[PDB]
This record gives sequence, structure tokens and C-alpha cells, in this order.
Amino acid sequence: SQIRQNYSTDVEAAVNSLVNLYLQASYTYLSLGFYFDRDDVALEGVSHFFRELAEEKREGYERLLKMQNQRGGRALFQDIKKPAEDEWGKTPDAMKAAMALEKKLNQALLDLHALGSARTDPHLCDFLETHFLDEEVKLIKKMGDHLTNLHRLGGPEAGLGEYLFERLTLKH
Amino acid sequence: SQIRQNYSTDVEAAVNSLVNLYLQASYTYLSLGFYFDRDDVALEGVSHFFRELAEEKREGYERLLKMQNQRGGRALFQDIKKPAEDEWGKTPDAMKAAMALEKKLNQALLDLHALGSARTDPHLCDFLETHFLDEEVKLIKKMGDHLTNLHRLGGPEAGLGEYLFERLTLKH
Amino acid sequence: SQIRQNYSTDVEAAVNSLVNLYLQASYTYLSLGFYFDRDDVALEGVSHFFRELAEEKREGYERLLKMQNQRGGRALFQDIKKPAEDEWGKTPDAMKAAMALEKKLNQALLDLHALGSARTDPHLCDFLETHFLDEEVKLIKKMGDHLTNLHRLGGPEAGLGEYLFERLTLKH
Amino acid sequence: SQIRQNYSTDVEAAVNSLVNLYLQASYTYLSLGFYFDRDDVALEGVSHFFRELAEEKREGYERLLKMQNQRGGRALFQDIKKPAEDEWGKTPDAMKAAMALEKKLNQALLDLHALGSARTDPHLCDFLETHFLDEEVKLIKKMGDHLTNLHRLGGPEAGLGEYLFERLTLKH
Ligand SMILES: [Fe+3]
Ligand SMILES: [Fe+3]
Ligand SMILES: [Fe+3]
Ligand SMILES: [Fe+3]
Ligand SMILES: [Fe+3]
Ligand SMILES: [Fe+3]
Ligand SMILES: [Fe+3]
Ligand SMILES: [Fe+3]
Ligand SMILES: [Fe+3]
Ligand SMILES: [Fe+3]
Ligand SMILES: [Fe+3]
Ligand SMILES: [Fe+3]
Ligand SMILES: [Fe+3]
Ligand SMILES: [Fe+3]
Ligand SMILES: [Fe+3]
Ligand SMILES: [Fe+3]
Ligand SMILES: [Fe+3]
Ligand SMILES: [Fe+3]
Ligand SMILES: [Fe+3]
Ligand SMILES: [Fe+3]
Ligand SMILES: [Fe+3]
Ligand SMILES: [Fe+3]
Ligand SMILES: [Fe+3]
Ligand SMILES: [Fe+3]
Ligand SMILES: [Fe+3]
Ligand SMILES: [Fe+3]
Ligand SMILES: [Fe+3]
Ligand SMILES: [Fe+3]
Ligand SMILES: [Fe+3]
Ligand SMILES: [Fe+3]
Ligand SMILES: [Fe+3]
Ligand SMILES: [Fe+3]
Ligand SMILES: [Fe+3]
Ligand SMILES: [Fe+3]
Ligand SMILES: [Fe+3]
Ligand SMILES: [Fe+3]
Ligand SMILES: [Fe+3]
Ligand SMILES: [Fe+3]
Ligand SMILES: [Fe+3]
Ligand SMILES: [Fe+3]
Ligand SMILES: [Fe+3]
Ligand SMILES: [Fe+3]
Ligand SMILES: [Fe+3]
Ligand SMILES: [Fe+3]
Ligand SMILES: [Fe+3]
Ligand SMILES: [Fe+3]
Ligand SMILES: [Fe+3]
Ligand SMILES: [Fe+3]
Ligand SMILES: [Fe+3]
Ligand SMILES: [Fe+3]
Ligand SMILES: [Fe+3]
Ligand SMILES: [Fe+3]
Ligand SMILES: [Fe+3]
Ligand SMILES: [Fe+3]
Ligand SMILES: [O]
Ligand SMILES: [O]
Ligand SMILES: [O]
Ligand SMILES: [O]
Ligand SMILES: [O]
Ligand SMILES: [O]
Ligand SMILES: [O]
Ligand SMILES: [O]
Ligand SMILES: [O]
Ligand SMILES: [O]
Ligand SMILES: [O]
Ligand SMILES: [O]
Ligand SMILES: [O]
Ligand SMILES: [O]
Ligand SMILES: [O]
Ligand SMILES: [O]
Repeated sequence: SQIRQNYSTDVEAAVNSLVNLYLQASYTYLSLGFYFDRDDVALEGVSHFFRELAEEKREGYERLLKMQNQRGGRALFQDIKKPAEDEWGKTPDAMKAAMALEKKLNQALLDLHALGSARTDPHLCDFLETHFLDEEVKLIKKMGDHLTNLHRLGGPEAGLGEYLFERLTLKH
Repeated sequence: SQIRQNYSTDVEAAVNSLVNLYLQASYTYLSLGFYFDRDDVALEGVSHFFRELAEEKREGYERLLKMQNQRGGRALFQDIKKPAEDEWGKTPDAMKAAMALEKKLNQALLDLHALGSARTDPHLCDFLETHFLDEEVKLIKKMGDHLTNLHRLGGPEAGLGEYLFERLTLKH
Repeated sequence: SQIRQNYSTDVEAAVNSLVNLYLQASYTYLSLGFYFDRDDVALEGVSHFFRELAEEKREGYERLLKMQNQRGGRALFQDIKKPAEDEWGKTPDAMKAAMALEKKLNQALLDLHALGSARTDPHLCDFLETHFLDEEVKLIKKMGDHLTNLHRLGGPEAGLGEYLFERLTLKH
Repeated sequence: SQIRQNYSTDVEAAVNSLVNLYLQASYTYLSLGFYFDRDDVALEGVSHFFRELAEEKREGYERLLKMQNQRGGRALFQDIKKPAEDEWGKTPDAMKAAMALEKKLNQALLDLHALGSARTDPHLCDFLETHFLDEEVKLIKKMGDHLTNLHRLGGPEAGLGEYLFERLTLKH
């Protein structure tokens, strides 16, 4: 590669691996998104919330593939694993799955930052910090707040709570 | 002081003391404000309500310091006492703490008015009446109304009530 | 905490401690600000300079408290220490106190960066670098330039120099 | 008088007396104003400063005469005493005369407030507080600040200082 400089084979492969993880998370969010528009679930605000996240994850993998080209790495694609569940249950369940998925992406991001730091690759480190890290922290905080409000709305009165949350917090 | 006229040493010191009280109330409101944005509390409308009050209290101390300069008093600063609690509980609790804090400021304002009246200082009296007294009365009334609506929303159904109040009364 | 990830207890406490330092610096700037509007000092441009800095420091503590919530730390408030002097002397003196105060904040910022670097927390490191470090360096440079111009205006002709500096350099 | 209510003969006469004092202060400011435009003094910014004050004093006496009509008092005019000096010296001297004149008006205002308070006439008290008291305090503060800056510009270098003050502080 005529352009490749300070770009380790380890980062390259771990970037490809993070790309597969983003593709998979996107796929998960697509499934959550359509799930909540089923006639027998019908929570459009929740559907929208998840569709948006599918879309932000695709931007993630796209930005990771562009950066691969820019550093002169070579993208390598693997199969994308189907989402972990076929039905997602109620809003609090789905939001807890989404939380767990974002924590795993965040950990993979922190892991890739540590690797790049170890291979003294400050371009890769700051690319991750300016385009991925701050955004994860903001999104996880939002999901925590959502979970707190779903819980304050739970207990016996749960169906009503789910309706109110979708109507008064989520965007439709 | 070349400008000082009809400005008693007692008013001067009591103004400095009221400044410390406003600084402390601001500090309290800052703490309430961030408290309600914790991921495990997550009531943005309540957070905003308290952040706004932190800000109005700062204007209070600023207006009191300007008036000190204008009369030719000398400001004297003391340490600012940390807020009285580290956790503020639920919306009704916090609103009751806020009520109690505004009553204490109002009493200190009325006390300073009586002192200025006693020292025949009509500039100070009307400064307090045009910039502080009317505003306290309006704010305490609002807090009373909030407390009435939180109570009408309380009982067994309390979590839901707190959610509705934050969503349908408070500004976000 | 449902959201807390890669956020050490040490950073958390040192953030709370940096918050107290910003609150205190704000307080110092408030005192400088009113001091320079005393009828017997009367340097409005210097007053304005310090009032602005009080305001930028408050933004600092506010941004630090928001980041605490976002990472899922818990804010803890302590008393705020009164400013170190009651009278600030002439413009060069005050500007030298302000310089010394900014160096201490900068050192505390660098100290917190080193700690976060030691605990491999790149979110915290870059938060500090993008919102605090560059701004300190710019502000200290400005204060150095001010001190150089106050000195070039000093010597026997000092009163006149102070007047000219306030009128021709500072904003009013 | 068909309209007169709660309006004591004492207030009435003291209002007429305060009118004479405002007429006299206006007259003083007229004299200061033209003095500073003499070819051999030639400080246009100082001239303007005093002309403006002549004008604000006339508004004072006009507002006092209107209030006399409104309460159903009867205006009584006396001769207006010529200003106390024919030459006003240098800017600091004139500004000190102006300071002394504003303190005497302020004392007469406070005296009339006390009298109205003694005769339980709250209309007269608040008329004075909303249209006269706050304005005196602001003006005396400004004059103090001017005197501080003239002094910081004084000593051996006095002619230059006077020039700079007129050019860089006063409006022209
Ligand atoms: Fe639909
Ligand atoms: Fe849809
Ligand atoms: Fe979108
Ligand atoms: Fe869309
Ligand atoms: Fe879209
Ligand atoms: Fe993004
Ligand atoms: Fe988007
Ligand atoms: Fe986007
Ligand atoms: Fe987009
Ligand atoms: Fe391109
Ligand atoms: Fe299943
Ligand atoms: Fe970095
Ligand atoms: Fe974005
Ligand atoms: Fe929030
Ligand atoms: Fe907020
Ligand atoms: Fe506001
Ligand atoms: Fe706001
Ligand atoms: Fe604001
Ligand atoms: Fe206010
Ligand atoms: Fe406000
Ligand atoms: Fe306001
Ligand atoms: Fe405001
Ligand atoms: Fe001012
Ligand atoms: Fe406690
Ligand atoms: Fe009053
Ligand atoms: Fe009044
Ligand atoms: Fe207001
Ligand atoms: Fe001023
Ligand atoms: Fe000012
Ligand atoms: Fe500003
Ligand atoms: Fe400003
Ligand atoms: Fe401002
Ligand atoms: Fe800033
Ligand atoms: Fe600013
Ligand atoms: Fe700013
Ligand atoms: Fe600002
Ligand atoms: Fe926020
Ligand atoms: Fe001292
Ligand atoms: Fe860094
Ligand atoms: Fe960086
Ligand atoms: Fe900025
Ligand atoms: Fe002229
Ligand atoms: Fe003229
Ligand atoms: Fe005019
Ligand atoms: Fe004019
Ligand atoms: Fe005019
Ligand atoms: Fe007026
Ligand atoms: Fe005018
Ligand atoms: Fe006017
Ligand atoms: Fe006018
Ligand atoms: Fe009329
Ligand atoms: Fe003479
Ligand atoms: Fe009154
Ligand atoms: Fe006016
Ligand atoms: O939809
Ligand atoms: O979207
Ligand atoms: O996006
Ligand atoms: O984004
Ligand atoms: O927020
Ligand atoms: O605000
Ligand atoms: O405000
Ligand atoms: O206000
Ligand atoms: O000011
Ligand atoms: O400002
Ligand atoms: O700011
Ligand atoms: O800033
Ligand atoms: O003039
Ligand atoms: O004027
Ligand atoms: O005026
Ligand atoms: O005025």
C-alpha cells in the first residue's frame, strides 16, 4: 500500500471486526424497529426510536470503512449474525437489550482505543474519540433515563405506563 | 466614601449578609438542578425548574452587590455553605425544600426592609420592594400550586403522578 | 449505576474536587468584578473583564457537573471558600492574582488529565482537552499580554497608565 | 380645592421650596455648561455633561409642578439665586461643586420624603422614590467615579489628564 503509514495490521483487523459488530447492531435495531410496528404491539414512538438507532449504527460502520480506506487498510467482510431474539417483549425489555448492546459496542470501542494507544496510533485514537466515544456516552445516558422513566411507570399499571411513555417521551 | 449618604453601617452589613444567603440559595438550586438529571432520577422538567431558580438567585446577589457599590457600601464575602442535603428524594420533597428556602429568603427580605424603614432609608426600602418582594410572592405562590398538584397526583399512584407532573406542568 | 462504564471512583472524586475549585474561582472573579466598580476604584473595563471570567468559570463547573451525570458519577458539594483578599489593589495586582488563579486551575486540569490517562479513560481525557485545556492556554496568554502592557505603562506615571489601559485595551 | 385629599399644607410648601431648589440647580448647571465652552477653557465633553444635567434638573422642577397641580396644591414662585461662582476652575473643581450640589438636592429629597412619611402621604412618598431617589443615587455614583478618574489622572501631569478624561470618558 502506497499510502499506509503507522497503521498496524492489528488495528486493521480490529477495525474490520468492529465493522462486523456495527453491522450486527444495525441489524438488531432494524428488527426492534419493525417489531414495535406490528399490529399487535403498535408503539410507533418506540419503533421510531429503534429505526433511528439502526440508522446511526450504519453511519458508524460507514465511517469505519471510510477510515479503513483512508489509512490504506483493506476491508474484510464476514457474515452478519441474525439478532439475538425474534420477539422483543415490552418497551422496558427492548430498552434493556438496547442498553446491553450499546455497552458492548462501547467496550469494543474502548478496547480498540487501548490497542491503538498501545501501537502509538494517535490518528486512530482521536478518530474514535471525536466520532464514537462521546456519542456512546450520550446515548447510554439517554437509555438510562428512559429505563428510569419506564420503571417509575411500571408496577401494576404497566400497560398504561407503556402507552404514556410512548406518547409523552418518545418522538412520533 | 465620597458618595455615601443616608446609608447606615447596619444596612450595609445586613446587605452583605443577604448576599451570602442568596449565594447559598443559588448553590442549593444548582445541587437540585443536577440531582434531577441523574440517570437514576431523570426528570428533566424538574431539573430545568431548579436550574432556572439557581439563575434567578444569582441575579439577586448580583443586583444586591451592584446596589452596595451604588450606595457606596463595601461588599464583604464569607464562605458559602454547602447545600443541606446530598440527595433530594422525589419531586414533592424537593419542592418542599425549595418552598422552605424561599420563605427564609422572603423573611430575610422583610427583615431587611424593616431595618431600612427603621433607619429611614427609603431608597433601600423601595429597591427591595421593586426588585425582590413582588417576585418572592409570585414564586412562593407558584410553588404552592405545584405542591397542590403533586399532592392531587400522590397516594398509591405516585410514580405515575411524578411522571405526569414533569411532562404536563413543567417546561422541557 | 446502570450507565457507569470505565468511570473510576478516583476520577469521580477528582471531578467533584475540580468542581469545588471552579466554584471558588468563579467566587473570586465575582469579588474582583464588584471591587473594580467601587466608586473609589471606578475602572469599568477591568470590572467587565473580571465579571466575564466569573461567568466563564460557572460554565466550567456546569459542564463538569453535566459530564458527571453523563458518566453516571454522583456530584458531591463542599463549602465554597471565600476569596483570598477583600481588596485587590491596582489593575496589575489583580491581574497577577488572576494569572496565579488560572495557573492553579490549569495544573488541576493537567493533573486530572494524567489521572484519567492513568486509568485509561479516553472519554474524560478528550473531554478535558476539547473543553478546558485549549481555553486555559488562550486565557493565560491574554493575561500575560495584559501584564506586559500594564508594566510598559507603569513606573512613575502609573495612575495615567491604568486609566489608558482600561480605556484603550479593555472592553466597556 | 375640589380635588385636594390627604395633601398637607406643609408638603405643599415644601414642594414649592424644592421647586426653587431645582430651578437654582438647573441655573448652576447652565453656568457650568457655558463656562466649559469658553474659548479659554474649551472642554466640550465637560460642557455637554453639564448641559445635560441642566436639562435633567428642569425635568425635575417640571415634574414637581405637575404633581403640585395633580394633588391640587398651588405653585408659588420665588426669585432664583444666581450660581455660587462665576468661574468654575478645572474639571475636578467643577465636578466637586456638582457633587456637593447633588448631595444637597438628595438631602432635600430625603427630607421631603420624611415629612411626607410623617404626614402619612404615601402618594408623595412613592412619587419621590420612583422619579427622584433612584436617579440621584445613580448620578452621585457616576460623579464619584468621575472624581476617582480625575484624581488618578491628576498630580503633576494635570493638564494632559484633563484632556484625556474629556476625550476618553465624556461624551462629545
Ligand atoms: Fe405504524
Ligand atoms: Fe413506523
Ligand atoms: Fe434520522
Ligand atoms: Fe427519520
Ligand atoms: Fe432516516
Ligand atoms: Fe453518530
Ligand atoms: Fe440519525
Ligand atoms: Fe448521525
Ligand atoms: Fe443521518
Ligand atoms: Fe471520500
Ligand atoms: Fe423467541
Ligand atoms: Fe486521545
Ligand atoms: Fe452525529
Ligand atoms: Fe437530561
Ligand atoms: Fe438538563
Ligand atoms: Fe433563564
Ligand atoms: Fe434556560
Ligand atoms: Fe440561562
Ligand atoms: Fe428576579
Ligand atoms: Fe431567569
Ligand atoms: Fe430574571
Ligand atoms: Fe436571566
Ligand atoms: Fe453599572
Ligand atoms: Fe443524605
Ligand atoms: Fe416602601
Ligand atoms: Fe414604595
Ligand atoms: Fe425579573
Ligand atoms: Fe460602573
Ligand atoms: Fe459594571
Ligand atoms: Fe458573557
Ligand atoms: Fe456581558
Ligand atoms: Fe453575561
Ligand atoms: Fe469556556
Ligand atoms: Fe462568556
Ligand atoms: Fe463561554
Ligand atoms: Fe456564556
Ligand atoms: Fe442534557
Ligand atoms: Fe485585606
Ligand atoms: Fe487526549
Ligand atoms: Fe485527543
Ligand atoms: Fe467557549
Ligand atoms: Fe464648543
Ligand atoms: Fe457645546
Ligand atoms: Fe438630553
Ligand atoms: Fe443633547
Ligand atoms: Fe436636550
Ligand atoms: Fe430624571
Ligand atoms: Fe436628559
Ligand atoms: Fe430625562
Ligand atoms: Fe429629556
Ligand atoms: Fe397633563
Ligand atoms: Fe469668582
Ligand atoms: Fe415608600
Ligand atoms: Fe429618566
Ligand atoms: O409507521
Ligand atoms: O431518520
Ligand atoms: O444520523
Ligand atoms: O450521528
Ligand atoms: O439535560
Ligand atoms: O435560563
Ligand atoms: O432571569
Ligand atoms: O427576574
Ligand atoms: O457598571
Ligand atoms: O456576559
Ligand atoms: O460564555
Ligand atoms: O467559553
Ligand atoms: O459646542
Ligand atoms: O439633550
Ligand atoms: O431627560
Ligand atoms: O431623567
